[PDB]
Amino acid sequence: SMTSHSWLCDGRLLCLHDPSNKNNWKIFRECWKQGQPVLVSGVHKKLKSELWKPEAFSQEFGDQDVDLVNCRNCAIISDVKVRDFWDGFEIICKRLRSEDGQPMVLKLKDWPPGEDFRDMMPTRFEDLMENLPLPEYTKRDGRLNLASRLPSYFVRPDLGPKMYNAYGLITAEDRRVGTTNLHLDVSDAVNVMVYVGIPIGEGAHDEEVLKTIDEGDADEVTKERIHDHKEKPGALWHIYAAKDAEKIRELLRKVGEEQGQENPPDHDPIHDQSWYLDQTLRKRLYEEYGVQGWAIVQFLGDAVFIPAGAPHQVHNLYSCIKVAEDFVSPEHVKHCFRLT
Ligand SMILES: CCOC(=O)Cc1ccncc1
Ligand SMILES: [Cl-]
Ligand SMILES: [Cl-]
Ligand SMILES: [Cl-]
Ligand SMILES: [Cl-]
Ligand SMILES: [Mn+2]
Repeated sequence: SMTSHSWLCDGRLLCLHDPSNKNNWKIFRECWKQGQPVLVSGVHKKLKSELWKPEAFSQEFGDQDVDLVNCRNCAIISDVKVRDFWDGFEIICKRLRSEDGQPMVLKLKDWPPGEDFRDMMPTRFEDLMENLPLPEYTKRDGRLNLASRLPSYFVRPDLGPKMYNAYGLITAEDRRVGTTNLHLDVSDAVNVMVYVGIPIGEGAHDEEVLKTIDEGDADEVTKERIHDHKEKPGALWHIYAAKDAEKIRELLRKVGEEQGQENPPDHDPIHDQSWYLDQTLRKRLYEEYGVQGWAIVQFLGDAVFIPAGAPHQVHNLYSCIKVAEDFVSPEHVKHCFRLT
């Protein structure tokens, strides 16, 4: 039977089932006020699927100059063509190779650049903005989005949306690496999975994906979406409540010291965006500091709602195209205020 919602993370995470249900706000706002993330499934079924394919981006934009990042060592690949990224997205035999002769796991940096998404891609902009869930919160002019309404005493988000394009991590060693390291954002955001690319040539990398989800602390109900419904898993997230950010900084200062980093006692390891919490670090955070997070697997068409101030990290399981919009809900406006 169709139902309005269900729960993940053993009851701790709301999952809304119909992205365009006009009554979603009634269920959403109780969980959101408590500082929880929220998942909304099914957004892919609302979009024009031909606008969100890797081959389209390569054909239309391939001659643009860009920088890439090597996810394994954070090295910058400077001034290459955007087609050099897109043509290796799924076909492993086309990827740029490291000195060791292995295909690299790459992230496309700052593309489209700054605020240029709407000017560069007007049809994609319209397709995304008209199908975002919780539109009173997420649309630029929604009634519960304060972004356009606040004075300079508040940090205002840039005009969006922003795209996050990166290959999947592959090996046992890659399990300890981020696509994106732990950080936080002073505005709320909604992040939509618009495409998942499951590669070929090295096609059988499915068993290491199960061990990553299992060791990532994914709940038993999340594991059923793979084995029973055959949905495409894109990325593993860890999100932490905004109230736990300082305890996380204390853990990362202690580990920085143990590893022989030489850091002033007040430096900010979350703002530095230099850490990925692997299985060892997530267990130490729980045991030593009493902090529990949310382990979320984002499938094709899932929208992840990230509360302002909440630390989060992302580990792509397969190649992903994600598009995110920032907003300022009244529930979390304190996080962007510039005083006390
Ligand atoms: C969108 C998921 O893909 C990422 O790169 C992670 C990302 C998500 C949230 N904040 C920054 C980056
Ligand atoms: Cl809060
Ligand atoms: Cl477009
Ligand atoms: Cl709404
Ligand atoms: Cl990062
Ligand atoms: Mn973020």
